[PDB]
Amino acid sequence: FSVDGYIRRAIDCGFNDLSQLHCSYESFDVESGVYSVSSFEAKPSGSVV
Amino acid sequence: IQRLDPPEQDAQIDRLINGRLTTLNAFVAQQLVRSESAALSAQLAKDKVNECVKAQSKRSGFCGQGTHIVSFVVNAPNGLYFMHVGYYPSNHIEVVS
Amino acid sequence: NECVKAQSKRSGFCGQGTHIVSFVVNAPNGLYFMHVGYYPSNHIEVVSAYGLCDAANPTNCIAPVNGYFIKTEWSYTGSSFYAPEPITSLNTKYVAPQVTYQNISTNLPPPLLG
Amino acid sequence: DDCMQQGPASARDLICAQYVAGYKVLPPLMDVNMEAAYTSSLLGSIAGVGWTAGLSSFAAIPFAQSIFYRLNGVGITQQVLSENQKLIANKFNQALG
Amino acid sequence: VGWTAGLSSFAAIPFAQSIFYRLNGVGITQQVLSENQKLIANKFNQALG
Amino acid sequence: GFQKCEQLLREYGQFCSKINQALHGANLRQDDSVRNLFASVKSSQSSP
Amino acid sequence: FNHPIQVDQLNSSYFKLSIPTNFSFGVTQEYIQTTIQKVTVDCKQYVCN
Ligand SMILES: *[C@@H]1O[C@H](CO)[C@@H](O[C@@H]2O[C@H](CO)[C@@H](O[C@@H]3O[C@H](CO)[C@@H](O)[C@H](O[C@H]4O[C@H](CO)[C@@H](O)[C@H](O)[C@@H]4O)[C@@H]3O)[C@H](O)[C@H]2NC(C)=O)[C@H](O)[C@H]1NC(C)=O
Ligand SMILES: *[C@@H]1O[C@H](CO)[C@@H](O)[C@H](O)[C@H]1NC(C)=O
Ligand SMILES: *[C@@H]1O[C@H](CO)[C@@H](O)[C@H](O)[C@H]1NC(C)=O
Repeated sequence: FSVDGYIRRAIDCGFNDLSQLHCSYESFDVESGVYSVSSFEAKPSGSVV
Repeated sequence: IQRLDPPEQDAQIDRLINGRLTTLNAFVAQQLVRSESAALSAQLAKDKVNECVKAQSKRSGFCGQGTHIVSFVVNAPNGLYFMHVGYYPSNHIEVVS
Repeated sequence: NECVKAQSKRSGFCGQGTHIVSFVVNAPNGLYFMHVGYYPSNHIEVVSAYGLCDAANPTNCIAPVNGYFIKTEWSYTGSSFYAPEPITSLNTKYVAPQVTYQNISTNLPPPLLG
Repeated sequence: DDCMQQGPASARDLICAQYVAGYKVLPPLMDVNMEAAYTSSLLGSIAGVGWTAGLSSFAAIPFAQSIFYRLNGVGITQQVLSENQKLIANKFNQALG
Repeated sequence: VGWTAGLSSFAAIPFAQSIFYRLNGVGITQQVLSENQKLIANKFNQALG
Repeated sequence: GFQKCEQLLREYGQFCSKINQALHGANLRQDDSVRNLFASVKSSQSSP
Repeated sequence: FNHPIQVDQLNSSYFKLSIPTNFSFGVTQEYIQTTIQKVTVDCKQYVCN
């Protein structure tokens, strides 16, 4: 949010792992490093009943 | 238990459980912090006995203040009480060397 | 730095006994120190001097260096192992005279034969 | 039993609380006489341990003799220590007394 | 490394030679170390073995 | 000592096992600390 | 209580020396932990699955 309140820039926090990093620090600029982020989930391919 | 039936009795007992579990976790966390601290401190005591008491130290400020001469040790309620005897100069004068 | 890269003179810092040499290997969550110390045994009691003075020349006195002057007349032994050897200029230092030094008048060691 | 036949010593008696609250204070690893034995044997070792090279031999020398070597070792000459032995002992005694 | 003054020079000397200096430095005389070099090495070896 | 409480306590897992083990370890730590400390104060040789 | 060797003081200008006649080498083993296992947690997955 700019001083005048408009949104000029944003991060989609679920787009990729880099985006998740920015969101977790609530910043567009984070320091260099190696960070753990949410795992890449396995998803169901079907169901058994 | 005497006042309430199970659906509400449960909720009330559960509040007491949460509070007591919290208390015990806090207690344990502190006993672990305090025992870790005491253990480090015990190693300091070990070093002082060897450096201070069983030897004359040449390390300024390690034992007592001033120049170390001799130290003694007695037991204390939760540890050791060190008695460091140092040499304290006074009435300094200036001379040319 | 104290143990492995140096011989330590700090009692109990490294291992027990007198430190000689230490080695290090890795361990699952850290280092494993291997401290080799000197452990004395079979101690005996002997009679020692604080120092020796020439009885004829009372201001000429010696003290042992890293050892003791022992009766056996007087001889020198290293501090960690009893093994009498002659008192020589290599195991003594000249010192100021003291009331506790012995006055020797016969078998004067070479540092006092002046 | 003390907490039953006499009861709590005062308000908030944390020793008697043990049997009520559900906690127990455990005894220390060594009794008092053993700890005293360790520091007593330590006292008797001071003069003869901090004396010369190596940690293997013991010089059973007077405490006073040890002090004078300790003072000489920090820069007080032997002529001074010899003239002042009674003065030094008195100052030491004042420091501990 | 544990041989003389300063941390800047390295004396590439035998381990055994180092041990004898270390023993001499704690109060065992050279006459003793010289007579007992094999005894000393054997005791050292027993300690590690 | 109330059984209803104990029944509800069980749903929090082995809570009490954790409390006891944590303190047991913490208590062993002092016995080890003391044993080590005194082993080092101990003299080899001493005068009476 | 394991008593230390008792060495008497003398009423004289001399002193008693309790000195070794024998020796051995021994090894004090010591372990120093320098690290702990490094762990990260996918907190969102842990809590909500
Ligand atoms: C080996 O020989 C030495 C040298 O003779 C001997 O040590 C000397 O012993 C005498 C006493 O036998 C000391 O002389 C005096 O002793 C009294 C004892 O109370 C002191 O009070 C005296 O001090 C006063 O006088 C001094 C004179 O200058 C003053 O300076 C001082 O401030 C006091 O006013 C005095 O010490 C003598 O000093 C010592 N010598 C040394 C170097 O200390 C030694 O005992 C003999 N060895 C053995 C085992 O017998
Ligand atoms: C022996 O010890 C007593 C203890 O008071 C002392 O007064 C006496 O002078 C001592 N004798 C010697 C030779 O030191
Ligand atoms: C030193 O102790 C060992 C222990 O067995 C013994 O075999 C050896 O003979 C001893 N040496 C002396 C000089 O007593």
